[PDB]
Amino acid sequence: GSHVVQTLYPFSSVTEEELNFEKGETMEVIEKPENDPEWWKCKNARGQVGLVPKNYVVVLS
Repeated sequence: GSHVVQTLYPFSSVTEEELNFEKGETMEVIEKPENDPEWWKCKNARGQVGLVPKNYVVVLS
């Protein structure tokens, strides 16, 4: 149904196409690493969605 993502470590991003928000709960990633680059992006309650480092999270679908 809906592919979703979850976080474990409130780690910060670096790349310019990323987003720096206090991660803690679950988010939904639209960009997958199967067709798109190794980076993914999900929307936060911040109104902005950047590229979140999977190395600092765990997907939850």
